[PDB]
Amino acid sequence: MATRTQFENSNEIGVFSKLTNTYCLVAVGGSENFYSAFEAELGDAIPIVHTTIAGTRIIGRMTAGNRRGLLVPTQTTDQELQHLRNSLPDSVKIQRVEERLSALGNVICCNDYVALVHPDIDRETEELISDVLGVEVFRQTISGNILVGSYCSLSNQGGLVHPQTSVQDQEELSSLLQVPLVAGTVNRGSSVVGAGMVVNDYLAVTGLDTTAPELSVIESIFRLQDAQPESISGNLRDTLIETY
Amino acid sequence: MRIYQCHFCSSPCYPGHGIMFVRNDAKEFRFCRSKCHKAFKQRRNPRKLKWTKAFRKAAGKELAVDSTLTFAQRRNVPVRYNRELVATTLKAMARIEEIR
Amino acid sequence: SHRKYEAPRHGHLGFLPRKRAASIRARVKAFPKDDRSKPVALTSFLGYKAGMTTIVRDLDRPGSKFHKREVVEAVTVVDTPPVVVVGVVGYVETPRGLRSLTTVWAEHLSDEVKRRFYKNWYKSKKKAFTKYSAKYAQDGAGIERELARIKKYASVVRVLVHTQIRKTPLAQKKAHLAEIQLNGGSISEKVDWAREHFEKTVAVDSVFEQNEMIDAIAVTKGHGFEGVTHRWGTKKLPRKTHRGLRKVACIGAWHPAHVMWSVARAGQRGYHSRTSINHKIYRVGKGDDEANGATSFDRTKKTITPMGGFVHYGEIKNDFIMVKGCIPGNRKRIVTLRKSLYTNTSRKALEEVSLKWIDTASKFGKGRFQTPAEKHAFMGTLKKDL
Amino acid sequence: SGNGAQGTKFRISLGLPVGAIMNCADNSGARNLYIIAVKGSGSRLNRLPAASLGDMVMATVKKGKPELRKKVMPAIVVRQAKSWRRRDGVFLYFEDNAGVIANPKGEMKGSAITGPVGKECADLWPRVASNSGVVV
Amino acid sequence: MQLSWKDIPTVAPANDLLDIVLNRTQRKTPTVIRPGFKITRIRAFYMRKVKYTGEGFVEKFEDILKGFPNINDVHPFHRDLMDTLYEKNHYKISLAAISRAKSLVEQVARDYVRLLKFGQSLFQCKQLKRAALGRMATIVKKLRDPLAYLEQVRQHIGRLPSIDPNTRTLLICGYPNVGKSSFLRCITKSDVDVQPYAFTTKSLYVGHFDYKYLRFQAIDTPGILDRPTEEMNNIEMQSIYAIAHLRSCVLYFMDLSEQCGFTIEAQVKLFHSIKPLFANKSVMVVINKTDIIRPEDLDEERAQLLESVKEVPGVEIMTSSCQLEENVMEVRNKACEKLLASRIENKLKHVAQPQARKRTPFIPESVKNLKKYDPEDPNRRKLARDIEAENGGAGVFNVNLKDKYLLEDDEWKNDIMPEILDGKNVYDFLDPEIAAKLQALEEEEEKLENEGFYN
Amino acid sequence: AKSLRASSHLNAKSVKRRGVFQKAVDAREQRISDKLKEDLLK
RNA sequence: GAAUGUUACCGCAAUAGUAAUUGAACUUAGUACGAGAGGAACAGUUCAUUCGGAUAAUUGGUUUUUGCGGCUGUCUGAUCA
RNA sequence: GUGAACAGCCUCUAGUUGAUAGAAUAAUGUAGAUAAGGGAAGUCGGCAAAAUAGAUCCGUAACUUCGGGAUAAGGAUUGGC
Ligand SMILES: [Mg+2]
Ligand SMILES: [Zn+2]
Repeated sequence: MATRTQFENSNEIGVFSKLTNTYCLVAVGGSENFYSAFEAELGDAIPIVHTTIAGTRIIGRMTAGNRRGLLVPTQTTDQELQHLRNSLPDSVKIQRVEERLSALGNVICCNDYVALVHPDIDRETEELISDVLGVEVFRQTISGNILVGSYCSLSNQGGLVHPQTSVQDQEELSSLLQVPLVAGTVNRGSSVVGAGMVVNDYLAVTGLDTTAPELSVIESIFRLQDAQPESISGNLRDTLIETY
Repeated sequence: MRIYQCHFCSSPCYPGHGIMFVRNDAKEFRFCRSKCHKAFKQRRNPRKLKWTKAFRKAAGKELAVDSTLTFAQRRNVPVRYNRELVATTLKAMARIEEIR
Repeated sequence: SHRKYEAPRHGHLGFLPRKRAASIRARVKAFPKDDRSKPVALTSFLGYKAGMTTIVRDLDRPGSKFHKREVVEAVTVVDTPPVVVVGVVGYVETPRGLRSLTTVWAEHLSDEVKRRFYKNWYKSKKKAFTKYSAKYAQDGAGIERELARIKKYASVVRVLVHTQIRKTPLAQKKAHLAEIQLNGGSISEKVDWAREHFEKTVAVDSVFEQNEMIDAIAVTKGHGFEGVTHRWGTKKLPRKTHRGLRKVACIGAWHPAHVMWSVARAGQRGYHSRTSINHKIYRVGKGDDEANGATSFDRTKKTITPMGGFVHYGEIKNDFIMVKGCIPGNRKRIVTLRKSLYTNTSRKALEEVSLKWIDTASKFGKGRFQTPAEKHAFMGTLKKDL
Repeated sequence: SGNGAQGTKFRISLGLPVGAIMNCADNSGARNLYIIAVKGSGSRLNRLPAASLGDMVMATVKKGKPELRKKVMPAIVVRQAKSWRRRDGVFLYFEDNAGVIANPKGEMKGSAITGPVGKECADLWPRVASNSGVVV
Repeated sequence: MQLSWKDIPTVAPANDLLDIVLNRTQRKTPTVIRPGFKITRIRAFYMRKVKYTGEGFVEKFEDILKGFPNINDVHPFHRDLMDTLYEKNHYKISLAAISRAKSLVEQVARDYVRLLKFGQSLFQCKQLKRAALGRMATIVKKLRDPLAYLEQVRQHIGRLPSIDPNTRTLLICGYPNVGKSSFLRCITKSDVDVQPYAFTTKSLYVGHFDYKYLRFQAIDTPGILDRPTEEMNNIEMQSIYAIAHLRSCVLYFMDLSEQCGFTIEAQVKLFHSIKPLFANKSVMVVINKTDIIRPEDLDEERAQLLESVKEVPGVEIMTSSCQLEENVMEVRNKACEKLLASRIENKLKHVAQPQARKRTPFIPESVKNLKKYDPEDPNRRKLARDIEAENGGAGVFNVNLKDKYLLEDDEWKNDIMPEILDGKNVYDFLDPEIAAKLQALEEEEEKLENEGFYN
Repeated sequence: AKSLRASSHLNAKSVKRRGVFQKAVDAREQRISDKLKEDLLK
């Protein structure tokens, strides 16, 4: 279920990590506390790989992938690609992408079935993403936010968007993604939901600054806790009204 | 190690040598030495410079298309790095050098 | 007047006087503390600065932002052919400093050291150490008596060694002679080791190894008379000031009526003895090991010699020592390699290096190729080829 | 590094002395930022404080929205335009120097960053990387 | 400001403050001047000394004035607490005296500087400087009592509780020793004396707890007696005004046992008397020490008082005991529900759906079979964190990334990629089935050789 | 900050020296001695 | 730089000067401490401001290498030069 | 000849080789230059350098004594066959 975790002293879990339904990536910065924090929830069930992208700890924003495959920017060295492939099973596709944009994690927000991309993403990159991830691709922006990969979080169970998302925009995007969406905040009101936390079909990790109401909202929307597929969110309505 | 072919003269750009230029369009251009960078600053056309490999390619010198040149494709596939495959790749490179 | 503004002074007052070094070969001021428990070993070595080169290595340094990354940094290549011990010096501790008791030569001095004792070598009759060598006559009691005297009273033992200049591509034929202190207990064992090493050669691999921290001492680059502006970094005057602008404008005051020694005036710059410590050794290449410049990654049959040879240096053919950073002294200058004088195993030194690739492209101009084969492959056949 | 910055920063060429003007790289509406001071700068006689890629500086909006005028706000440099030695073994520079206005905690004001973002700045500022669509 | 004004700068007494200022002026400023110096130099020196002394005194007074909370127009609850504790009249008088002393020092310094600017001799300038210093010293000495009082009130206010009136909070009321402190200790983690003597808590105690992911804070008070408020102690007035000002929902505690020798009739009379304060608080009655009374075994005549208390619309009776703390949870839940309902009602004065536009959640079998990690289990996982700890901890242990990464055979796991071979790096040529392409190239070479291509 | 003449830092460095720091130098010297003996054995 | 039999090599050191300075990133930490707000410290690590000593590995700058190529006027009859 | 030009430079008739020289190119100067990023943040003070400089074409404001401003300003080209 939802678990609170922090980097060295940063609450942006998604910046320094990328968690999928079959593999997880963490930065090599400082120590293994982040690696041990991820292990405490996933253990040895799925591979956990220490890897860097372009010699930086921001691999989470630089890379985007799902259970079917992983995508890395052109700036990634061949050594990092080989290490990632060897640390990952052959069932996970890995391929480099060549385009003007490089922040794949911020440019692409996707799950195992549907993917959102930057409106200006080129045709070749869109086709490559579709082929690699086996997911539908749609040109969309979250209530005018062009960085779909940073201001939104998506998973097969549900998705989360920044609070400024209009109700009509939320309704349209939920129907397009075929998953429920809720407007909320992470890391004590931080608007970058896609960078402040990572989530999959069975695990969610967020910054320590995430207040109890935010954690409960995340649990309800992403359907982590048993017998809580947003059902308990109805009870959270009164709590949100009192707090808001 | 990702030794690059010079954007101007296609010559190898070893680590610690040359300058890299990043355009507002996110286009990365690597210049092996000051000559190529300064020529690019002056917007000189490499295809019209007799000392640039790009000009020679179109001029019919140092044939641009050959079977051997297909082995040097900048692949994006992370091959599983098999030791036997590694040795075969070294042998293939050694043979391809002589063939080319 | 309190100057209205506090700022650091220009230059280091501890390095004065800023005068030329006594000799081209700087003499070591101190040697590592003798560890009586450790075996006998050479505490230093003499080499020649061959040049510099670029090295890229995957850095293993936990806690650093460059962990598991290939950081490019400069290294210095020093030509260090095997050295030969040709004598030993015994010192006795006196109330007025260490005093030399006696010295013994190994019955046979090479022509290189013979040249060192004469200025007009060709004119000289070459009446070399022959007379003292005759002390090794049938009985040879004199040599044994001197050795026993050294054993009885000498507190520390220093061996006399000279670099094989003929093995160096230097144009000169005269070699350099200097003393090196011997470490280890059983001072009798020190002189026994020296005697067993008489006329024998010692390689750098038996003194330094990879990852070992060493201190280099040598005479710095000379530049002759230099203005105070660059000799001390003095601020330049605005423009066209009377009596010039590249000088200290105020030299004194009403009291004292004398120029202070710390006013940092102009004078000779460079050619001063300097001590640099904590130089990490990256590569120890054997003279007879082909492909000295080949790492576990490159594995190409190429030596460390840059294409066309080192600038203002030769075609190194023997053992050499590679150390990170830079060392004072110009190419062709003799540089002495000295131990750290202390336990310098800080994680910076304890970490093991692993060179990913070694730069061997021409330092003469903007060299783009590492070996002539690569140049031929890229440029292809030329008019003169066929 | 200072507050907001994460981890240590290796020294790079200082191409933005005090009083320099750099184009705004965020959609907050500002056009260019006039640097008046550099956070974490050194103290030395006659030495003008200078910024670099990834450094946090205080700058005023010389042009742009009237609301942003006459007030100095912290900013983070995303481009330098002065060649700096990358540890990878390459000297690189950007076409034009630019910066993004940020709060003392390093949070981004604009929802998007235009143009390439320096690798050092993106690594040193998680929020900048999250708000950066193009890195290098 | 509000919320624990702990950062007030400490203020020394008049004598200590004057000594500190004089020492600072004597030390920081120069003290050597000679009659042979020009009269302008002596005048400037003495004027600078006087200005420095005046600036130091002004800075001290300004810091003291700024540090204090400015009781006026802070908040009715905090303002009333300060008035009851520090005698708001005296506190304001002392702070106004400090402000007046600051202005007097400023005027004295300015006048003496103006007078000294016309100095004609070293002795005259020295006398003028001494006169200014003596005037400042006398002004400071006149501030003896206010500074001493302000030091104590500053300490107390720094050590006072910091409750947020706008937040949802609980309040416990009743006779002393009825169990208010015990209830506060049990409901929430706090340090409060639970002794049975008359007045266990001499001031307000605060304790935080979380209900339904909402932050709540409980407030304990010394309590009040049956006095008609004509005569009352500051201790009781604190509770009275805390009840009055705070939006908190108040709980009236009662003890039916022989302890708390104000009988049940006295408790009911106190409840009726405080009823006006209970109008808008949505009050609830909590019967404490139920373990020894069990009001179900209470006389009907005595239960008549409980019924009369129940006659009030919004009151309810709850049963709890200190030893049987389980009822504390029920009381907390009831109070939180009432407060939340009231706040939701006052406030008024959503998720999206796919809509169908197959995809289902995916979980690996390993995760399903994975066992929950236990930090306190001796047999828990290796904890790669602990592995690094046993190898030197963070910053020392070197993690071998090659240990875990998967390869076809572990016998070559610790291998190295050449990455370069005389140009045309290996990674570019890395591709399976090299034999097929090599054989095709060999066939092409064989064709060319017999074709006479290479003459 | 603490200078080189800082007693606590010097004590910590001395303890580190008695730690694996001195053992590393001892191992290095032992390795060098083998090559020194080989120089004569050859 | 003469003079201490002469030249040369290797040395000891009386004496004079001296130096390094400060900040931050993890770990320990969201732990002691707290009702909550918040927030410790030592040991091991890693970077950084200022100052000092070196060297051009690599990059920039500098050109009388006037080294190479180009351009205006004019002259050697034209071309080359 | 070039060139608007008795503007600057080369050559033709004609007149000179006259200014003590030789060997290096240390510091500091005399005269003339180049420079990565910022572009006056230096200085009492844009002190000194720098920037546009000729020709052709578009176009040219406030004021005014209606004569002027004006080459205002602000913009595009200049080679050879
Ligand atoms: Mg009590
Ligand atoms: Zn090139």
